[PDB]
Amino acid sequence: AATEEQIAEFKEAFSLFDKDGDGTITTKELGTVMRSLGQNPTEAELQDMINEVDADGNGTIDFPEFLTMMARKMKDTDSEEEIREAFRVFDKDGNGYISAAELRHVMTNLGEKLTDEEVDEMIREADIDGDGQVNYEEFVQMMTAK
Amino acid sequence: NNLVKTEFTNETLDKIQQTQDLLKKIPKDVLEIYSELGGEIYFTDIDLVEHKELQDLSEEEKNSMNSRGEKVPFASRFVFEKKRETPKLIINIKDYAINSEQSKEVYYEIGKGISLDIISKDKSLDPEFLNLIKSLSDDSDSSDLLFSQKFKEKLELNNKSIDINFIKENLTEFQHAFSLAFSYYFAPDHRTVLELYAPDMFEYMNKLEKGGFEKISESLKKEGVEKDRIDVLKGEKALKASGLVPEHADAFKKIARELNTYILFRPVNKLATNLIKSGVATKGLNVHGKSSDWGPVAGYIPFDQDLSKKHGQQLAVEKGNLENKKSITEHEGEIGKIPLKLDHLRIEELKENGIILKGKKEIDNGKKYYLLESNNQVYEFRISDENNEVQYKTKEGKITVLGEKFNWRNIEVMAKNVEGVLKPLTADYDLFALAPSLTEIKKQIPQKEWDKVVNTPNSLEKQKGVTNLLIKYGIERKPDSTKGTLSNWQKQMLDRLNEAVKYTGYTGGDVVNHGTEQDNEEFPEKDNEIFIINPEGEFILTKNWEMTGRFIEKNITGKDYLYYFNRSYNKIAPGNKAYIEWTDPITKAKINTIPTSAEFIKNLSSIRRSSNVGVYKDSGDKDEFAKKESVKKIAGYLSDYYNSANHIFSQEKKRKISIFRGIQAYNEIENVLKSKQIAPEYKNYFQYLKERITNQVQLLLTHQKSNIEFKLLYKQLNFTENETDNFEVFQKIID
Ligand SMILES: [Ca+2]
Ligand SMILES: [Ca+2]
Ligand SMILES: [Ca+2]
Ligand SMILES: [Mg+2]
Repeated sequence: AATEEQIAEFKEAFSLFDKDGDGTITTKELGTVMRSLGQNPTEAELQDMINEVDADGNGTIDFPEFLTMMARKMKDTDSEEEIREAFRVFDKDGNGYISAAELRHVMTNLGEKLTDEEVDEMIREADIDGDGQVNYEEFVQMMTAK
Repeated sequence: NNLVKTEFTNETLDKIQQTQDLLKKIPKDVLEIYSELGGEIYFTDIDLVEHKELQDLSEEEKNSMNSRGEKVPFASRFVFEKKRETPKLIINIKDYAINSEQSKEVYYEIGKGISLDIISKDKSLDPEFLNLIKSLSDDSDSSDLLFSQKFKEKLELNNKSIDINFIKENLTEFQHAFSLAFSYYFAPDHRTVLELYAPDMFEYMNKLEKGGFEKISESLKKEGVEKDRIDVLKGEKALKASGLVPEHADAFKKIARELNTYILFRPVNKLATNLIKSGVATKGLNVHGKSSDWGPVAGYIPFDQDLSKKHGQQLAVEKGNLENKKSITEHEGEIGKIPLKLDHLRIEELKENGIILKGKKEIDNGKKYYLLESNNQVYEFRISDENNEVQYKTKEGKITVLGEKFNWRNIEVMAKNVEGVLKPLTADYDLFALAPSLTEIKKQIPQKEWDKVVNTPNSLEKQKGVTNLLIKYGIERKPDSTKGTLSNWQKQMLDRLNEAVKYTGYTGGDVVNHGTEQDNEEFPEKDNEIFIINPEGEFILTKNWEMTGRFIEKNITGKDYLYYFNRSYNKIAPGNKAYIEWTDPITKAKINTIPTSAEFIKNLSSIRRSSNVGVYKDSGDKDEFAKKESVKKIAGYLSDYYNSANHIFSQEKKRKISIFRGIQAYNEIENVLKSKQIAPEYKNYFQYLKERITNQVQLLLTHQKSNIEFKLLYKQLNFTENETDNFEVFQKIID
């Protein structure tokens, strides 16, 4: 039962990526519609959703097709927050940024020994903009991204 | 807190290799006594005179009694102590000597001494008998009535037994004493002149170095924290406005320690404190009745709402009763109404508290009625004797705000079920939050699942594998049928808080019914005061919605305890449409973060729904579509920024390669911000998105080769037709 807010976005983004501006999107396109919106399904799980309802040009999903296909993974997933709290947790100082310092730290408290190597290591492979530290944004990805 | 600031490094060694030679001489802790009183020592070049950037009129020379004995010629000095608050020691040197006649380096000693002295063992605690008896080595202890080196003028007063009979007088005199004594023991030459011409003061300054200096280096260090801390009125001083029940709080004091987790509660109304100790069960979730604060009913949830705070509100009192009625019609057998029976104490209490006046008596139908008084002006109350029930009626000259007028009826209150018995209801303990120790949650997880996660290869997944655990078992809050919405451990903890207050002396079931108000997303509320039972008993009650928020940041958040704050904080709470502010780090550092694809598309989506005009309208204007296509680009550049495959690169790279993706976007923005007529509502958003990108880039930059300012670096780009060599340029642009 997506909230209206959960619609304006879902459409404000369903259209922005609709070139031949009708009201249906190509396969390749649906993929793009979902990424932007944070999400980023797999190369073949992008079918089971659309592939399951071909009442269109056999390979095109309208809006009432799209909005009613955002439950298969949505009314279920309510985890965004769990994750945003597991952030302020690591963010041990109040800088809104995490750091190998605190990662390793909190890592140990939860009872786990990390090597000062494999930390200035995690942080890295977690950092996307090279600023040495992981902000919420990338923290999010690392976690959710599969 | 760097204690020794070296002004001019002009002279090579010698200056240096002369200051050090001086500092390695003074006791590593006489300093810590200094670098504790907030002092700093200044070693400068030839500023000598009032030339020092700190020697100007502040608190200079009022009454002369300077150098060891006396002098006063300022212009002829090198060592000086800015005597007044934070001891400032300033010194200098010219050409290369200090030894030979150390009659010079002995002032940089006392001149120093006058730092710790007045606040040393000679006065801060007060002139403690240790020194009160050390000053008596004037001429009473040993056959050494020798002190012709500190007591010439102000103490040639041998004919005066020096104890508490005049020492308070010349405190400063016994300072020139703690100084020229300090100066000798530590002087680089005459160390025994304080071991010969002095009998004990040597043994004193000695015990001093023995440990004396590490002493005040700890009572000043301890007071260091305890001093400038956060007001909190601990002890039973707060447990008094905490409303909680002492035997209970004290009971709770045992669990915190056991499980090691803070426990914070909102305020338990006083007019319920004792009802609780009495045996009155608490108001769970099932009842949405309003308490009351006047009359016998006080502290009870009258089934009559015009008998609770809201006396008059013809609507909240109207739609107020309406709530109990259902509170019962819905949950019957558990929720209902039983007649008000004020026992013994309860009365003597609503007495000196001022809620009731017990006086005149009377007879009706056959029983005794003492009557109860209360300046309420539409209701009269009276209590029986046989069974101290209570009753009221509409005064003979008035009506009920709703529109009723009744004569003497037994006063019913709301009461839930408690072992097959309808006990009257009162205030409960609504925990404000439970702060378990991160270390505790570890104990929550079951070894099996945790082990299966650490025995992993991918180090990055070993984190995702962990945090999900830290979330799974310690942050997740499922809703519940009975106990409101709460965590899983939160529950157990919540049972152990009751089984705790019931293995003491409570007979009203449980007293903590629902979850931690930090989940009252629905109707969140803000309470200035907050009671907090530390992880070790210490009772505490904040005072500000900040002090609270500050207290939690200090010794909770940034201290290894796991705490999460109300989802509805910072947003608008639906239930009560309330804006409750709470420092959020993530939001603190938004100003400098390139927003996401979705966080962008999102924000548009939001303004669309308001001014009912989107960034782009559904039309044919190849001008409009121009704009549409255009966001589709900013919605890429941003997405392209946070590319997960950015790892196969290397730091210096990551920054750059993004500083561009960033620019790339700041551009296409500046692009549309110039195009057609995009409503001034979106104008701003974009105006804002710029500053982000900007700040965001200024950052990635001031991380590597910093001097180039965004603005400038910008100009220098050819965003015309080709984008190929552009980047190639950018490179060198930063070398
Ligand atoms: Ca289409
Ligand atoms: Ca941090
Ligand atoms: Ca980063
Ligand atoms: Mg409650």
